[PDB]
Amino acid sequence: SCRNYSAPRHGSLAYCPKKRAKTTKPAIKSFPKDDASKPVHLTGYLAYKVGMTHVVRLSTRRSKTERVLKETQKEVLDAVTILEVPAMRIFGMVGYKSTVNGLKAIKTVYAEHLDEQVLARLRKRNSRSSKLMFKLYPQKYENGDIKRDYELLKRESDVVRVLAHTQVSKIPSLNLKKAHILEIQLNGGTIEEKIEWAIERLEKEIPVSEVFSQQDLIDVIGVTKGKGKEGTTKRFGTTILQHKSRKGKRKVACIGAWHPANVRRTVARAGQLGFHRRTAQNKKIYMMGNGKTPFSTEYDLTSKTINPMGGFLRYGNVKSDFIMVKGGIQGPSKRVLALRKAFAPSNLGKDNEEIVLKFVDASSKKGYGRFQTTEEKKAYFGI
Amino acid sequence: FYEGTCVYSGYPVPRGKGTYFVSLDDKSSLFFSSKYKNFSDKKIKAKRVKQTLMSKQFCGKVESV
Amino acid sequence: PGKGKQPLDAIKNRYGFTRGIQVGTVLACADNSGAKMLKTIGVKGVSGRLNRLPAAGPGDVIVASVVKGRSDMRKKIVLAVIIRQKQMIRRKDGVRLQFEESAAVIISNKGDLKGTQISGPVLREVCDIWPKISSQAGSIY
RNA sequence: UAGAAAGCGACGCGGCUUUUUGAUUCUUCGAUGUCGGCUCUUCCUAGCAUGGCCAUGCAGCCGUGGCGAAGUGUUGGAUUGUUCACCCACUAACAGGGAACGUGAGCUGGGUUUAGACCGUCGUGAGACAGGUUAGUUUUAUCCUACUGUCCAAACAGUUGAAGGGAGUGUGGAUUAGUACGAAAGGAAACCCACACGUGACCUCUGGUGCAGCGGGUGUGCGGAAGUGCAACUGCCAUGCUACGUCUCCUCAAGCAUAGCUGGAAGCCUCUAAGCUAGAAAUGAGUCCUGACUCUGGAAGACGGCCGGGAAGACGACCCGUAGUUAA
RNA sequence: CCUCGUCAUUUAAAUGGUGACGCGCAUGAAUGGAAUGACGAGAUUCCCACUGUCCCUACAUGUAGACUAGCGAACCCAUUU
RNA sequence: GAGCCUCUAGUGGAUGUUUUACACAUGUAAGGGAAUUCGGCAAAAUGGAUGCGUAACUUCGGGAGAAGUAUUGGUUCAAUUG
RNA sequence: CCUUGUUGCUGUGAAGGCUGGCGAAAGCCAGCUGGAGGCGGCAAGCCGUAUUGAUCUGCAAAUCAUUGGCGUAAGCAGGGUA
Ligand SMILES: [K+]
Ligand SMILES: [K+]
Ligand SMILES: [K+]
Ligand SMILES: [K+]
Ligand SMILES: [K+]
Ligand SMILES: [K+]
Ligand SMILES: [K+]
Ligand SMILES: [K+]
Ligand SMILES: [K+]
Ligand SMILES: [K+]
Ligand SMILES: [K+]
Ligand SMILES: [K+]
Ligand SMILES: [K+]
Ligand SMILES: [K+]
Ligand SMILES: [K+]
Ligand SMILES: [K+]
Ligand SMILES: [K+]
Ligand SMILES: [K+]
Ligand SMILES: [K+]
Ligand SMILES: [K+]
Ligand SMILES: [K+]
Ligand SMILES: [K+]
Ligand SMILES: [K+]
Ligand SMILES: [K+]
Ligand SMILES: [K+]
Ligand SMILES: [K+]
Ligand SMILES: [K+]
Ligand SMILES: [K+]
Ligand SMILES: [K+]
Ligand SMILES: [K+]
Ligand SMILES: [K+]
Ligand SMILES: [K+]
Ligand SMILES: [K+]
Ligand SMILES: [K+]
Ligand SMILES: [K+]
Ligand SMILES: [K+]
Ligand SMILES: [K+]
Ligand SMILES: [Mg+2]
Ligand SMILES: [Mg+2]
Ligand SMILES: [Mg+2]
Ligand SMILES: [Mg+2]
Ligand SMILES: [Mg+2]
Ligand SMILES: [Mg+2]
Ligand SMILES: [Mg+2]
Ligand SMILES: [Mg+2]
Ligand SMILES: [Mg+2]
Ligand SMILES: [Mg+2]
Ligand SMILES: [Mg+2]
Ligand SMILES: [Mg+2]
Ligand SMILES: [Mg+2]
Ligand SMILES: [Mg+2]
Ligand SMILES: [Mg+2]
Ligand SMILES: [Mg+2]
Ligand SMILES: [Mg+2]
Ligand SMILES: [Mg+2]
Ligand SMILES: [Mg+2]
Ligand SMILES: [Mg+2]
Ligand SMILES: [Mg+2]
Ligand SMILES: [Mg+2]
Ligand SMILES: [Mg+2]
Ligand SMILES: [Mg+2]
Ligand SMILES: [Mg+2]
Ligand SMILES: [Mg+2]
Ligand SMILES: [Mg+2]
Ligand SMILES: [Mg+2]
Repeated sequence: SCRNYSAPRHGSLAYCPKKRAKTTKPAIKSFPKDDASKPVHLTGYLAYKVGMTHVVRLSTRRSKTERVLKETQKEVLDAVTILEVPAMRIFGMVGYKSTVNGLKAIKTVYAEHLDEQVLARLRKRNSRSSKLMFKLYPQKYENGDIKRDYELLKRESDVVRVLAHTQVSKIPSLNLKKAHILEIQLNGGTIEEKIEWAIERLEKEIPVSEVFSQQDLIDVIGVTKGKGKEGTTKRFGTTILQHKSRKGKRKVACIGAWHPANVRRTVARAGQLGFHRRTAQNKKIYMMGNGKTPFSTEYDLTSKTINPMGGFLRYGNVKSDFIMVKGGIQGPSKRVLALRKAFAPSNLGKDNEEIVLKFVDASSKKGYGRFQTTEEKKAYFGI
Repeated sequence: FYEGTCVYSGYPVPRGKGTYFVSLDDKSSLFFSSKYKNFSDKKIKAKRVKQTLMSKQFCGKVESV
Repeated sequence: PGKGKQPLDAIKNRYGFTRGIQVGTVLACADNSGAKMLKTIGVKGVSGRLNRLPAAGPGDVIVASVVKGRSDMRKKIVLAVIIRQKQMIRRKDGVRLQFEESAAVIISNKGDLKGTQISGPVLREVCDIWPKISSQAGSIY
C-alpha cells in the first residue's frame, strides 16, 4: 500500500557511500581550462587553517528597480576565517601525454639541490636514517642527462606541472618536520614557454601574491572534522520514535518491504561520520596581509596586527602572510588545505560586489573578550 | 568602537556583543551579559556586587564624577 | 494569493528573524479596538511540511480568534500583525533585541488598521513595511 | 443565441484493468502471528501543482477540452479504534495507487476474537445473539545470507580515471504600468531583490549544557577556629559539543511534443517521402563524491614492533615526535 | 435497528459531553421503579495550574556494552546457500 | 522505635583499560504550552506548622484541610505561654 | 472449635458534667471539662492499582524498582483439634 502522507528523503545520495578519507592531505584533481591567449601562470597553492573572527563592512547593494533617491549606505557584520600561507619552493617538474586512457606521466625532473625538509617526506620514521637518498642524482647534470630529459619533455607533452613543497619549519605549532608536496598546473602560452618559465624558477620561492589578489573568487578543498561511529539520527537526520517504545527510539523502524528480499542501499544505517573530502566553491578573499605588519581602516585609526589578545587558542600568533575569506571552512585548526582558482566565473550579484572594511575584531577568544589591545586593559585596571 | 555602556554593571560593551532589553514601560536598556540581567530580575543591588564598576566607584576605590 | 474567507490583498516582504509565535499561542492585543486576548489558529504564507507546526515572527500576518474582549467581538476570526516578541532577534548590523511581552494589532482585508492608538513599544523594521503603524505607536526601537 | 461534432452526445455496440466485492477450493491445519496508526524506502501513471505547446463559444483577467513529459512537490488540526466520511485553517497545489490488503524476533495495543460481570431480545432450562457495555500476560538472534562502515589482498613518494552514485525546487515584492486590450467595469508579459523547504559544512556572535575551576547555605560527625566526610541542595562559569545561531546551491551538447524552410510524388500544392532550423523542470556530459587495471621516480639498506602524544579512533587503521624552540 | 435521530449549549471546526423531545426494533415497578447526601486505586466530558507528551531535539552523570587476563555453556542443525 | 548523620558490636573481591553506537537507571533546557496520543500514559507542579477567610446540597451528623490568601533564618531584647 | 501472641505518633471532638448570660415559663446562647467511632493523615506490618517499567538461556517453574490501598480492627499470626 502507498504511504499515508508525502515527505522528502533524509540526506543526499550524492555522498553515499560515506566512507573515511584515506589521508589528510588533498590533491587538486581538477584544474580550469587552459588558454593559449594569456601569459604563463600558476593555478593553485597550499594553506593552513588558523581560526575565526568577525568584521564590519559597508554596503550599498539594493534592487536596481528600487525607486529610492538617496545613496543609502549600511553596516553589515560578517564572520571570517584566517589562513596562513608561507611561500612555497619549486623543486621539480612533470610532463604528461594524452591517450585513449587519459593523461599519463612521461618523466619527472628534479633540481640539483634539495632541502632537508623535503627529503624528510621520502622516509617513514624521521630519526632513523642513513640519509643516502638523492646523493647519486647530481651526476646527471654533468652527463647531460638533464639536457636530454628536457628535450623529451619539450618534444612530446600536452600538459606540464611543477612540484612544490611548503616550509613547515616556519610554523612551529604544527610539530612537523616533513614538508607537504603538491603538483600544480601551468596555464597560458605554449609548451615551450611553459618549460622555459619553469626552468628559470627551480629552487626559488614563489609568494602567494603571484597567484591570488584581493576580491578574487577561489575554491577551497579540504577534509572535514571527524566524529567517529554514529547512529542514524545524527548521520542522516531521521526522527526519534515514540516515547514508550521498547528496544530503543533512535533508529529507523522499518528497513524494507518483504520483496525484494534484501536491504536496499538507499536505507539509512549506523557507521562512520566525518573525515571526508569536501570542496567549497566561490569563496571571496576579503583581505591579504602579513602577520607582523600593523594595519588600519579609514575609520578605525588604531594600528594593530591580525593576532587577537593571547593568540588563537591552540596555535598562537600568525607570523607569515595570510588570507581572510568569508564564512566557515572545512576541518579543525592546523589542518592543511588546497586552494584553487575558480573553475568558472559567477553571475550572482552577492559574489561580484566590492568590499570596504571599517572594523576587525581583535579581542580574546578564551572567555568573554572585552578589550582590543593590552593598552586598554592597562588603562581600565590601575597602573 | 563600542556598543555602549551596561546599565547594571557600568562596564563598556564591545561592538557585536551583549543585548538590549525593552520593557513595557517603553524604556530600552543595554546589558553586558545574562549574568547581570538575571541579577536585576532578582533585585540584587549593584553596589553589593563588588567586582562591578558601579560598586567600586560607590566605595571610592575608583575616582568618579 | 486571495483564497477562502478572510483573504488578504496587501502582501509584503518577510524578514528572516526567528519565529517565536506558533499555532496554539495566546497573546495580548495592543490596540484600542476592544479585543483583549487572541488565540493563534493559522499563519499566512506557510506551505507546510510533515509534523511541523506553523510559526511567525514580527511583521507576519496571523489568523486568530478573540478569546477575551467585548461581547460583540468574541468567538470571531480576525487578521492581526505581530509588532513585538519575547524570543530574541538579530539585525543584519549584528544588534540583538528582546521585549518583555509579545503583542499584535488588528487589520482589515485591505491592510488598514482597526483602531486608532497602539499601547507600548514597536519594532523599527515593522514600521518600514507597515507605514500606518508608525503614526500611532508608543515608541520605536 | 446560428450550426451534428468549441463543449456535449440519448438509443445501441466493442475493449482494457485488478486498486472493490463476488465466484471456485490448486498450495499451507506435527501453526506462514490477524485491523488501524507510528517510522522509513522504492516503484507505477490513468498528470492535481510546477515547465514547453495545440484548439476555443481564446479581447484582456479568470477558464475549458487535448499532446510529449513521472525531475521536484502534495501540509497543520476538531469528532471517531477506524480505512472511509465530514467540517475549520493554510497553500502553487493540498491527484490517485502498488510493494505477502509493504512494514509486530521494528513499536503500540484503541477495535475484533478465551476464561469475570451488567442490560435488552430469544429459550421450560442449561444456555444463544457480524446487538450494546466495562476489566482483561505482546517470548528468543550468539547461526547463514543481505545491508552499513573497518582492515588485508596493494613497500614508499607523486599521480591517472574505467565504472558506480548524484541535487537544488518553489513562492512573493518592485519595475514594465494603471500601459496594451476593452463601450465601460476591469486589466496582462524578462533581467534585479527578499523569503520558505531541502542539501553540505562551521563555532566569530547569541541561546542551551556544566565533566575541569571558583563561591554559598541546611542537618549531623572529626574539643574550638581553620581545613573537611556523608545526605544532598544551590549562584557563576574556561575548553569542547550543539541549533533556537552563521555561511551554502550553474553551464554546455543532442534533441520530445509542436510550429517552420526547401521539396517531389502528382507540370499545381504540400513540415516529409531524402535533407535542414528553432525547441521542455525531461535526457547525456562537465563542475561535485567513490577510485579497477595502470603510469613516472629515488636508493644497499629499508620497514615493522617497543616508548610518548592527538587535530584521529569500538579494536585495527590515520596524523605525528624520540637528544630537541623535546618533556616535566 | 433505522442512526453520525432533530433542536439548543460547549469548540475556529464536535461519529464526543451536557440539557430538551418521544408510538420506546426490544423502557417500567422487591424478575424492584424513581430523585439526592457521605464514601470509591470503578467508567466518562470540560476548566485552572503545570510541564521534553509534542514542535525538534541538544548536552552531561552512574552501570553495562567494545578491547584485555582468569573461568567457560545452550537452543538449533538433509545442507552444497 | 519515619528519613538523614554518629557511639557500642559487627562487616566486603572475575584484572586491567577513560572506555564509539544502541540501551537501562537518573539530571537540565530558549520561545511556545497538550498542538502529542485511543486516552495527559509518564513527568512536572502542590506539600509541615500558624493565622485570616470559607459555596451548592444534605439523612442536619456532614460537605471541610472546601475553595481563596498571608507568614516562617540568624542575633539581641522585653513578656511569661498569649 | 480449644489455648496463646501482637496497638507506637498525631487530627477531628459525640454522650455526660461545671460556670456565666437571656427568658414569666418551657428551654436558648457563649467559654471550659470529657474522650465515642468496622471515623481522617502516618509508623511497624498486611496487601497487590499503574508504569501494559526491568527481567523473560531470570536472582526466581511468579522475583525486583518506583508508584499505590488499608493500618484502635466483619485486622494479622504460631501450636493443638475437626
Ligand atoms: K502503508
Ligand atoms: K574529477
Ligand atoms: K545561568
Ligand atoms: K492451518
Ligand atoms: K493484534
Ligand atoms: K500540464
Ligand atoms: K513523482
Ligand atoms: K511481538
Ligand atoms: K564491504
Ligand atoms: K622494494
Ligand atoms: K559517470
Ligand atoms: K558557539
Ligand atoms: K557554551
Ligand atoms: K562516615
Ligand atoms: K555561555
Ligand atoms: K538545433
Ligand atoms: K551517469
Ligand atoms: K634496488
Ligand atoms: K603509538
Ligand atoms: K453528532
Ligand atoms: K454537540
Ligand atoms: K418486556
Ligand atoms: K419489563
Ligand atoms: K408487581
Ligand atoms: K476502587
Ligand atoms: K557516560
Ligand atoms: K566490562
Ligand atoms: K530507639
Ligand atoms: K529516629
Ligand atoms: K488532548
Ligand atoms: K479519539
Ligand atoms: K498506556
Ligand atoms: K431541615
Ligand atoms: K467538593
Ligand atoms: K480521638
Ligand atoms: K511488563
Ligand atoms: K548474583
Ligand atoms: Mg553520541
Ligand atoms: Mg512496552
Ligand atoms: Mg571562546
Ligand atoms: Mg504527524
Ligand atoms: Mg490484489
Ligand atoms: Mg512460526
Ligand atoms: Mg509448516
Ligand atoms: Mg515468519
Ligand atoms: Mg501518458
Ligand atoms: Mg499486511
Ligand atoms: Mg516482520
Ligand atoms: Mg483493548
Ligand atoms: Mg469474555
Ligand atoms: Mg485493572
Ligand atoms: Mg563540577
Ligand atoms: Mg615546549
Ligand atoms: Mg474524544
Ligand atoms: Mg441525553
Ligand atoms: Mg427488566
Ligand atoms: Mg523549555
Ligand atoms: Mg522558559
Ligand atoms: Mg494528531
Ligand atoms: Mg500518572
Ligand atoms: Mg492504645
Ligand atoms: Mg479507620
Ligand atoms: Mg515502611
Ligand atoms: Mg488475596
Ligand atoms: Mg491493565
